[PDB]
Amino acid sequence: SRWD
Amino acid sequence: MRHERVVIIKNMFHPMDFEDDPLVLNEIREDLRVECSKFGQIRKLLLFDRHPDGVASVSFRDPEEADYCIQTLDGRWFGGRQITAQAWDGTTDY
Amino acid sequence: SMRHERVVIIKNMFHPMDFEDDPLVLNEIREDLRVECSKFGQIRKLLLFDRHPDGVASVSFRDPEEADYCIQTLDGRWFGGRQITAQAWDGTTDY
Repeated sequence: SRWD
Repeated sequence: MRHERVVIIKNMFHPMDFEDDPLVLNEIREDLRVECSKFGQIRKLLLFDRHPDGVASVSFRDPEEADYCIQTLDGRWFGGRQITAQAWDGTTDY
Repeated sequence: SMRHERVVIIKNMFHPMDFEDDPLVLNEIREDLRVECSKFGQIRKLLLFDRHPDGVASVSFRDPEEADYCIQTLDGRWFGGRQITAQAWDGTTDY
C-alpha cells in the first residue's frame, strides 16, 4: 500500500 | 442546490508511472478503492491514467461521504506524492 | 556483502529525465539526500549517478553502524512515485  | 457526491483527487500518480509496468494502474486503483471505502459506499471509481496531473474521480452514494473523503484526503501522502482532494465542479471531463 | 561495508547503494531515487527540463533539480536532489543522510553518520563521499536509468546514489559513511542505520531507515521509503531501495554495496558493481 502507498497510503501515508 | 447541488449535493455533490464526486471527489476529484489530483497528484495521485504520473502517467509515466505506468509505462514500465502494466500492473501498476490496477494496483493503485484498487489501493484507492480500499482507502476511499473507509468513507462510505463508492458508486464509481475512475483513474485518468493519461492525464499529466494524476487525476482520479471517486463518486460516493451520499454527499456526506464525499465531504468526509475531501476533509480526510486533501493534503495526505500517497506513494510519496502529496494529493489534493476537492469537490467536482460538475462540468469538467478529465 | 562485505562484513563491515560502509557504502550504501540507494536506488529508484530519480529518473535521468527528471533533470532534462530543469538543471536545478539535480543539485536539489543531491543536497536533499545529503541533509537526510548526515543524520545517520559522517558522510565520507556522496555520489548521484545522474544518468543511471535506475536512479542510483551511493553514500559512504565512516562507520559500518552508520551505513546500517541509513539502510534501515531509507529502504522501502516512498519517494515521488517509487519505493527507493537501500542496500550495502556489493564491493564490485560500478554505476
